[PDB]
Amino acid sequence: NPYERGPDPTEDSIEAIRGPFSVATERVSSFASGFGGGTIYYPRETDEGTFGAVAVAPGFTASQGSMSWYGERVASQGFIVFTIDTNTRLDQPGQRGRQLLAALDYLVERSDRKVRERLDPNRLAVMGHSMGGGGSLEATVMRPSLKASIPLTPWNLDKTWGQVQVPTFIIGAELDTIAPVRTHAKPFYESLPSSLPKAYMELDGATHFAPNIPNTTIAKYVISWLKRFVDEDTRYSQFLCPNPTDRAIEEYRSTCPY
Ligand SMILES: [Ca+2]
Ligand SMILES: [Cl-]
Repeated sequence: NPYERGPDPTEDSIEAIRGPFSVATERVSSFASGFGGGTIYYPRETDEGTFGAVAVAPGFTASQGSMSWYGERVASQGFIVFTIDTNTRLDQPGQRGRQLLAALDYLVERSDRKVRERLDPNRLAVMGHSMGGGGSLEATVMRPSLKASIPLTPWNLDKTWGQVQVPTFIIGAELDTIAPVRTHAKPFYESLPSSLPKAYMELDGATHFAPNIPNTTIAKYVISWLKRFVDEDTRYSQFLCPNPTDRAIEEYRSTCPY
């Protein structure tokens, strides 16, 4: 597998705050067409080859600051990470899905050459918090060629996602009162096809804002999910299959094995 990057993982390496790659950033102006700009995090070393990318959307009334900590933590594992702002803070999930796609198109078509020369434009993923998690879902129905989708405590009025054909990893917060897992996260998960590579992880005790705070349980499995499906890196299957059972996890569902 020529998409493999970094040394073989271990239980400890997927929990590391700082991965094997050193990280740099490129700021993207608010004036970009199709989304509210953002920050591109990328691996600095080029000697292992190019990397896939993930665009990351904030939630309703939130800004890219709520999603900042994913930038270095994930990019240092060998990914290009793009934490974006939305056109307005009040944009709905659908718009966020569109804007996630414009952010990835920007990476591919117009980003600085330091980014573009490190990029594999065919290996792309979406991730989002809350309404941005809804956006992550929306994005995959808009662009089925995406490699992965990670909706974080997602929020969406549309509860059926039977048409999704992108490997989807949904993360819920047990006590989430803004996007209750019973009417968002779990209906979304159980609606994805049983034949789709997919997963639900519910964080014990967590509230809606758990994804905005550095969380080793979130990070380790977000990284595994992106490695396994953006890189097709089966070295990371061990952490995804069978169901992880960390003390921090209230519940986990999956269609293992992939
Ligand atoms: Ca704009
Ligand atoms: Cl909450």
